[PDB]
Amino acid sequence: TSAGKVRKKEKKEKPRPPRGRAYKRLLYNKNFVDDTRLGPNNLLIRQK
Amino acid sequence: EEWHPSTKLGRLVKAGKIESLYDIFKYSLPIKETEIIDYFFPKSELAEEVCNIMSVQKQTTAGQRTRFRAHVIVGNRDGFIGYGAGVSKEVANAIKKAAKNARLNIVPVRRGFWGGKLGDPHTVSSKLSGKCGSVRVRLIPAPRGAGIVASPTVAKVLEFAGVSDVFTRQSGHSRTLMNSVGAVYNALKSSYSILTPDLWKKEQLDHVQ
Amino acid sequence: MSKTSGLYTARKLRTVRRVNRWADKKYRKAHLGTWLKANPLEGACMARGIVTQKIGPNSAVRKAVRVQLTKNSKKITAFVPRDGSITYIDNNDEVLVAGFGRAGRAVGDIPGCRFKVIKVAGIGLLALFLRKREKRAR
Amino acid sequence: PRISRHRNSSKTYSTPKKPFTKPRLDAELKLCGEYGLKCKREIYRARYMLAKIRRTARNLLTLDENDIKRRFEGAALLRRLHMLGILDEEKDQLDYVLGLRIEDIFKRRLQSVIVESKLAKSVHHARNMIKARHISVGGQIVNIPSYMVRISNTSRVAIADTSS
Amino acid sequence: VRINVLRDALKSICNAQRIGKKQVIVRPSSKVIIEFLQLMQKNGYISDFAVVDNHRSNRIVVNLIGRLNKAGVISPRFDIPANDIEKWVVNLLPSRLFGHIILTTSQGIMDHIEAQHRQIGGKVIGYFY
RNA sequence: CCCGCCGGCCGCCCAGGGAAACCGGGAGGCUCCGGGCUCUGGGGGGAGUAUGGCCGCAAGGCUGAAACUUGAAGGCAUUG
RNA sequence: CCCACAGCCCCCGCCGCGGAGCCGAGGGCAAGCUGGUGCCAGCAGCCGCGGUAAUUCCAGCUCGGCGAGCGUCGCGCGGCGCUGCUGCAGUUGAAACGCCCGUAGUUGGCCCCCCGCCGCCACGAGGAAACGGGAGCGCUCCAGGCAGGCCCGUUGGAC
Ligand SMILES: [Mg+2]
Ligand SMILES: [Mg+2]
Ligand SMILES: [Mg+2]
Ligand SMILES: [Mg+2]
Ligand SMILES: [Mg+2]
Repeated sequence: TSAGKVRKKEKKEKPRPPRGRAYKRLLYNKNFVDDTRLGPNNLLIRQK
Repeated sequence: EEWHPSTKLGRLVKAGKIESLYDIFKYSLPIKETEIIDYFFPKSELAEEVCNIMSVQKQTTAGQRTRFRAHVIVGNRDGFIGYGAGVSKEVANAIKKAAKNARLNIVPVRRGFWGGKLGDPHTVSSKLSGKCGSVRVRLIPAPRGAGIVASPTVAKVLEFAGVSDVFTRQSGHSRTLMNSVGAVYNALKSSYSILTPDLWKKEQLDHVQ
Repeated sequence: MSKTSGLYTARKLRTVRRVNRWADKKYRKAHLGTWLKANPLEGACMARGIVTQKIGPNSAVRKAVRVQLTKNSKKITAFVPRDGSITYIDNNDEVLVAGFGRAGRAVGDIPGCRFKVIKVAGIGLLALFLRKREKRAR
Repeated sequence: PRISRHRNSSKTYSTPKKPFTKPRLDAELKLCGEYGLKCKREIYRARYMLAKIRRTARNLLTLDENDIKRRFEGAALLRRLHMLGILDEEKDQLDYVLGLRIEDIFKRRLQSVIVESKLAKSVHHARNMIKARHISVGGQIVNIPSYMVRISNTSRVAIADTSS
Repeated sequence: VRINVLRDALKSICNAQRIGKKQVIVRPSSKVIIEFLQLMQKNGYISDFAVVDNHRSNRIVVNLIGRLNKAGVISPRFDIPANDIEKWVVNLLPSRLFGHIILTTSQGIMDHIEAQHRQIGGKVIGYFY
C-alpha cells in the first residue's frame, strides 16, 4: 500500500585496487598471463 | 578411408600432373571435390568464419517446421576468397554444409596500387562494383596506410581476401547480411574479368592442356 | 532528363529547391515558427513552474503532477521518474521541469507526457533519491 | 579589451566514431601495456599527429615531381622526420611516409629511449624515475615522460649529475 | 530533335562493341567527332575509320578491336581550373593509372595528362577507358 | 502469287533490367549512375477539412494550412 | 628571484598525508550469481520486462567503459543518395496535368583555320591585419609565443 513498499550484507573490507596505470597492468595479466570463460559460475566457484 | 577421386580432374590432382590452383582457374574448370583444394591448401593457411545464422519456418497443418540457414566465408589472406550457404534441420549440419559449399566455390582476387608503384600490391586493381538483391557496393582503391573504411561485415571479407587499403560505399538495404556479402563477393569475382591496357598483349595459344 | 540541366538554369533550380524543401516534416517544424509559438518552453532547455495537483498493454499506473509555468502562465503535465519520489513533492510547491528524450513527442507508454521533474525546492530529485541531500528545510 | 583574448588554443586529439569495438580495445590495451601509456588520450594524440603527416604527404604526392611547391614542402617534411627520428635516414622518397605507423612515434619517447639503453628495467620503472627527476638530456633535466628526443640527442642522454 | 551528335555516336559505338561487331556507321559527322576519334585511335582503342562525303552531314565508318570498355560525354561543358582536375579524375575514372579525359582548350583538344603537363585548364568534353 | 521498302496496330521472346509480378517498338543502352523541356512526391492520420481568394444561377470547381495524434501503414511474392 | 607593493612560477636548505568518481551488465552496445516484490511498486531514447528462477524493478557480490572528470535536457552539423548540381523517385509502394494551341522562359543539326566583340583558361597589378595554411626556433614537454646564442643573411619574423 505505502509507496516504496519494495524499498544488508557487511561490506567486504578489502585492499583497494590500484589506481592509474597499475590498474591497466592488472587486466593485461588477468586475461593473458593468468588463467581465465569470463564471468560464468564455474569461474566464480573456483575463486571461492 | 582413403580419398578416391570420382572425377577426371580429381584423378589428375591425385597425381602430380597439376601443380597449382591457377592452372585450374585459367581454364574455368569447375571444382566438385573438397580435396581438390585442401591438397593445394594443406597447411592452415586458410581460415573459416561464420557470418550469420538465421531461422526459417514453414507453416503446416499442425505447427511450424523450423530450420536454419548459415553463411560461411573462407580465405588465405592472399588473393583467395570463398562464400557459401547451407541449410539443415540441425545448426551444426547446416554449418558443415555451408563450409563445404564455401570451400567448393572460390575465386582469385586481383590487387593493384594507388598511384605510386612499390612493393607488393596492397589494394584492389581498380573500381569494382557488385550487385545482389537491392544492395550495391563500390570499392575504390585507397592510398597505403588508409586501412579499410567499411562496415564490420564487409571488412572481414576484405581482410580474408587479403586487401589492406580500400574505400567502400554501400547502397540499398544493407541490413540484409547475405545480400551484402554476395554483392561484395561478386564485385571481387569480377576483378579478373576486366580488360586493361597492360593486358592488351596478344599471346598465342598453347596446345598443351 | 526529369531535371533541368542547361548551363543557364541556376535560377530555376534554386526556386525548385526553395519550394520543395518545405515538404519535409522536420524542416517545417524547425523553420516554420508554429512549433516555436506552440511550445510551452519557448525554446528553452527547461522551465520553472508551480505544482497544483498530484495525479496518476502494460497496466501500470504512473505518478505525475500538474504544473503552471511562471514565465508563461500556461498549464502542462509532468512526470516524476524515480520510485517513491511522489512523497518528496507537495501540493503548491515550486519545481524545475525539463523535457524527455524526444523533443515534443511522448516517451514510452505514458499518454500525453513530454516533461520531466528534475529539481524540487532547489534540490536535485535524483540526489534526494540516493539520500545525498535532504529536505529537512521543507 | 584584454590582451589575453588574442591568445590561440586548440585540441590535440581525436576520439573514435565507433567506441565499442573488440579488436580496437584489445589492440589499445596491448599498446598501453607495451609502452606504459597512462590513458587512452596519448593514443589519440599519436593518431592525430600521424593523420596530419599523412594528409600533408598525400597533398604533396598528388602533384608533379618537378613542382616548386612540391619540392619545397617535401624537403621540409623529410628533414623534419629525419631530425625527429621517426623515419629512417636511408629513405628520401615521399612514398615511404604514407606507410608509417604510430609505433614509430611511440618508440622515440623518453621512456623508450632510456629503456633501450638498458638504463631502466622497464617502462614503468622508467616512468617512476622520470617523475622523480633522475634523468637528464644533454646538460638539462627533463621530467616529462612524453618528451621526444631527437636523433642527434640520443647519445647525449644520461643520468642527472645531481641525482642521488 | 537531334542536339548532341557526339553522344549518339558514342552510344552507337558502345552498343556495337558490346555484341562483338566489327564495323559501325555514324550518321552526322563533325570536327569534334573526328578529333575524339583521332585521340581514341592514338591511344589504341578503335583502329581506323573513314569519312564518306555525301554533301549533307557526311557519314563515317569505324573498325573496332574489342578494347573499348566505356565512352561518354558531359553535356553542359563545365570549366575545369588547371588545379581542379584530380577531383574529376577520381570521380570519373576507374583508376589514376589508366583512362583518359578529353578537354577543349585555347591550344586545342587534348588529354588531361597533356593539360596537366602544361598547367592549363579548359572545358570538359568526355572520357573513355 | 513471293521478294522487298515506308507508315500503323498486335503476339511470343535471347540478352539486359527489376523487390518481384513482369518489360524487352522498353519499364534496356544508368552507383561504369550527365541528350533537351515541362509537371508531380517526401511515414500514416487530422484533411482535400478550417480560414481567405477566383469562377459559377445553383450543385459545386481551382488554390489550400495549423494545432493535435500515431509506430507503423503499404507493394510483390511463399507455406498453410 | 620577480613584483609600482604584494602574490604565483622557478631555485636553495630543514621536516614530510599518496586521496576516484559517474554511468551500465537482454539486444542495438563492451560487461553474470544470490535475497526480496509479484502486470503492484517500478524500469524502459526503440524493441520490450514485471501476473512465483524476473538474465531488464529494488538490494549485496562480481564485472565493463571513460577517467579528474562522468551523466541528463535543448539547439546546429553529420548520419541522410530521407531535399539528390555531383546524386532520389513518378506501371503496381506517395507521386505524369483529360487533350490541343500558345507568350515569357529554357534548349536549338552541319558548314568558312586566321578580322572585331562576349563568355572561358593562364599570368599579372592593386587592395588590412587577426584567424587558417605554412619556413625556422628544445617556453623542461604541450596548449603557446616570435624568439637566441654568438664568430650572428644587415640574425629572423619568409610565402
Ligand atoms: Mg541518373
Ligand atoms: Mg524517397
Ligand atoms: Mg506525409
Ligand atoms: Mg493502390
Ligand atoms: Mg501509387
